[PDB]
Amino acid sequence: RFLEKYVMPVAGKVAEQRHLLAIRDGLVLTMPFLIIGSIFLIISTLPIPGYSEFMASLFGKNWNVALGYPVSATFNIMALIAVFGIAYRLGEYYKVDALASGALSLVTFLLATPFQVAYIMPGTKESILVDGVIPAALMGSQGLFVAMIIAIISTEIYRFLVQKKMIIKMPETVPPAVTRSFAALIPGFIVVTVVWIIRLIFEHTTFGSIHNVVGKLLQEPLSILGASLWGAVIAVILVHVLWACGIHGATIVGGVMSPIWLSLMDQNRIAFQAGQDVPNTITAQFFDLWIYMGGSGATLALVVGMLLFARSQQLKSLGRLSIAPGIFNINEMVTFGMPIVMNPLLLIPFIVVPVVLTIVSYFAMEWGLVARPSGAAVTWTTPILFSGYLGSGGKISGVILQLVNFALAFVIYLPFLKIWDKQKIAEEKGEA
Amino acid sequence: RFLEKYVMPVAGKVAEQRHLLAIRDGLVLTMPFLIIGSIFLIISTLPIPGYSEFMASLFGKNWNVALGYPVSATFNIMALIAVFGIAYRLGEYYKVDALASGALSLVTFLLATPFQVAYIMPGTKESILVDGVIPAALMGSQGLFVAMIIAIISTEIYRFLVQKKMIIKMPETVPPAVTRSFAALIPGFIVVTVVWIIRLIFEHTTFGSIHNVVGKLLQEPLSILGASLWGAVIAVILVHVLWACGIHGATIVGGVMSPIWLSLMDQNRIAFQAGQDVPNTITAQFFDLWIYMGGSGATLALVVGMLLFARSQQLKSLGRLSIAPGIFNINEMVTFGMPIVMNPLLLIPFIVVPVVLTIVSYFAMEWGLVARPSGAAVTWTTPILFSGYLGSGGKISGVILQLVNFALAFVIYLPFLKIWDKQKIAEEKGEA
Ligand SMILES: CC(=O)N[C@@H]1[C@@H](O)[C@H](O[C@@H]2O[C@H](CO)[C@@H](O)[C@H](O)[C@H]2NC(C)=O)[C@@H](CO)O[C@H]1O
Ligand SMILES: CC(=O)N[C@@H]1[C@@H](O)[C@H](O[C@@H]2O[C@H](CO)[C@@H](O)[C@H](O)[C@H]2NC(C)=O)[C@@H](CO)O[C@H]1O
Ligand SMILES: OC[C@H]1O[C@H](O[C@H]2[C@H](O)[C@@H](O)[C@@H](O)O[C@@H]2CO)[C@H](O)[C@@H](O)[C@@H]1O
Ligand SMILES: OC[C@H]1O[C@H](O[C@H]2[C@H](O)[C@@H](O)[C@@H](O)O[C@@H]2CO)[C@H](O)[C@@H](O)[C@@H]1O
Repeated sequence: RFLEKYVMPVAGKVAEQRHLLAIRDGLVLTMPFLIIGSIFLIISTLPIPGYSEFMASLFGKNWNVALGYPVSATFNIMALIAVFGIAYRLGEYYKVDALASGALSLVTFLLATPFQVAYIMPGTKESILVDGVIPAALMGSQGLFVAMIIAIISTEIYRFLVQKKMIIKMPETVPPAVTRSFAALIPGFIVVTVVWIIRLIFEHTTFGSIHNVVGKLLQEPLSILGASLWGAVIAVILVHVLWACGIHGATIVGGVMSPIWLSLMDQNRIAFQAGQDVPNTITAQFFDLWIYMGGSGATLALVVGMLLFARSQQLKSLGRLSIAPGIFNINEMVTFGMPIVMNPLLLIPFIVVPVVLTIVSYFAMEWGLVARPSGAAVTWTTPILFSGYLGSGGKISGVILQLVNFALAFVIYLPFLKIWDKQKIAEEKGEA
Repeated sequence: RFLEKYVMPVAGKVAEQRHLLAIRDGLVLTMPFLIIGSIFLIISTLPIPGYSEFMASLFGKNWNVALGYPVSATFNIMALIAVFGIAYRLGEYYKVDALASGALSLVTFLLATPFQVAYIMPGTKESILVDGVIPAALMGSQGLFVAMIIAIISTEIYRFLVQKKMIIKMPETVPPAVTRSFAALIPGFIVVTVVWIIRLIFEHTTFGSIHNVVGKLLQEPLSILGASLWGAVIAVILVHVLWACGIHGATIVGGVMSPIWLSLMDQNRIAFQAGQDVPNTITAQFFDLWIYMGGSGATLALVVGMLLFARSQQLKSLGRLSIAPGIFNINEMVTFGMPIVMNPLLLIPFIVVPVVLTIVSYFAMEWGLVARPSGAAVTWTTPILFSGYLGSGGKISGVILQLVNFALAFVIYLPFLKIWDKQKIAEEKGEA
């Protein structure tokens, strides 16, 4: 409760920031997709004993290429969708035409990235080049850093222009569709012109693209801080001392760091679906499946410790009613019911348990004892045991990491919850 | 005024057809963009004396390449924009999640169009195959004819599932953003599973792909009817007998034809900026710039007449208050304001003059006497003389077709404009 005149005003200014908000929320537009694409991803890469052939007989030899189609349409397009989302949202926000702001930036994005791919002859400084081609790697996870930048730049200029009433003023008699279209025309024009001119500029620098300067000075070195151990710790430690103030750190931090956590995730995904070594430990589903187990503490453990050791009626019930939302990694019932939010005693293991589960989980995967995330974006709401297996692209070395973490949490919480249960049975006999 | 218990019910009912409406209004999203793209096009193609070289001196002998950037981000991205538009609208309609339905149909377009491009060295069956690319020829005009079939089919199925409550029931304490997503997760997944299959089928045919079967069976034949003289005369008649009932005929015919009218305008553009003879006569701007001159039916001519030969006190002040909007090709004040709309005097020239002007241009352009439309989509609101100039890519045989055309209307209207004015002074004196 006490150190809330230090964390909770800053936490409020961040969660209200319109730009991290616009990005954070707009990014949600991708989620159901990155999932749909993972059902196909992990139906074709599932390492079942008589599976690689099982499917071969029925379909054919290349039973595996079809199952790569949806993955193309979702995973290699993340930033395209994400660009609509973000602009559209920052659109709704500024009370401008959202449909417009969110298509303007679809267009703008494309304008920013070149419609051509160049093949080079190895160390010969000569080349051929395919044109009228949207490089489908500049759409994927490696571009949502420019998806942000340009969606935010476009929509921001776009709203400022309608708000400056710089607009085509169509006669009232003309249909309403007509009025809306021509309204946009002038801002729209000016926006593409700016982005265009921005391009031409980097078109004339060392880095030839927009995506390039942005990836060299931003996307790249930040992906580094991201897969850091300090990167995974400081994120997890922020994610929870936000919940502490009753905010949803998971989506708040998640919303800042996901442009990196799914870039890394994606890399792993590409390697995996080609029999290669999986490079990163820190992905999105790293935390989602090996740290955020019950929900936002290792809560699932705490909930089994109420359903097991809770003498009082107050908890024996809270744990009776919150294995379900817990089993699926949803925990509002606990953080807010126990409560854990703003609760001195319980807040201790609530912050500690995830760092201790991050450090552990982290190393297990480096030491190579425990598999890495395959990169299949399995959703944050996946039952603890099926989650670990499927997150390692079908590697049981991941199930044992969870059973391990589960056990670790179940013991760090236990003594803390005993101390609560006892405080609770006290006032439950109206003790004062 | 009597045969309007024959078409008045036919018209009205098509205007409320939910798919032709989704399409009609979805395409309006691509509009302002081609207007924007075209401003760049018609800059870097201006055949003005002492220009092509003047610019080359200031930026480089390679300047035309940059002004082809905005063009690629608009024109070559029609269908990609128009899938969102149609799917959204058609979703807005069914009162479902539009952002969803729209972002879903965009993902479904890209799923149905393959990320390979195949090149071939004639004769030798020698080839090179590029993976990881979106064929920009397919996001352009050549696609919007499947953009429809994919938005419609994808949205139709989508709302169906959502209405049957085939969704994921998330806990009520869980954030509303979390609730909206999984809500979509099942329908969305089923949706792609469908279209995906609809692909794997044609990837087993003489067609090989979706973009192909659709091109051959639908987009190619309907394209030739559209470029036909009848196709530019049944369509222009349809547009005016439809105003003869008070409905926006252009908007109706348009949003039902334009998937063809603006394929022809793209393939006039493909040629134009590669210095070739522009193939088709009939494009979107064939009508807007040479036929629909004042608005509904060379209305500008009939209006001019009122400013010149204004016997009555009313037609004199109607004219005084409708060349302003007439100049810009809006003519509501006239169609509805002196009631051409259901009146059977003014309706005679209202319907004829267009269908005249159409032939007196479809031949003027086949007889090579007048320049075909460059294919720069210049907006229908562009004033008369400049229109014929820019609409031809700077050729003057366009500024003349107008003059002859606007002259020609003036003398099919003048007799009626007189007859009417006659009536209006009588009933304004107190006579008969
Ligand atoms: C759609 C969406 O934004 N999903 C994710 C969040 O819901 C999720 O946070 C988790 O949400 C649950 C309900 O709101 C919470 O009970 C749960 O505690 C919470 N997880 C944490 C660590 O706080 C996270 C998952 O990483 O991010 C969003 O993407
Ligand atoms: C955005 C849009 O739908 N534009 C086009 C129409 O505006 C246009 O019709 C023209 O609109 C004006 C206002 O409603 C009218 O005054 C004018 O008479 C009218 N012209 C005709 C022939 O109806 C047409 C242009 O092709 O179709 C729409 O697409
Ligand atoms: O503190 C040593 C620690 O690591 C061991 O070996 C590791 C090594 O330390 C790492 O550098 C890693 O990258 O490679 C080795 C694993 O293959 C042991 O794995 C471990 O038991 C030991 O405690
Ligand atoms: O009625 C004759 C008409 O055509 C003339 O020559 C045309 C010809 O008719 C067409 O077949 C066309 O394809 O080629 C010619 C056009 O260059 C004249 O051009 C024309 O003046 C005349 O009215």
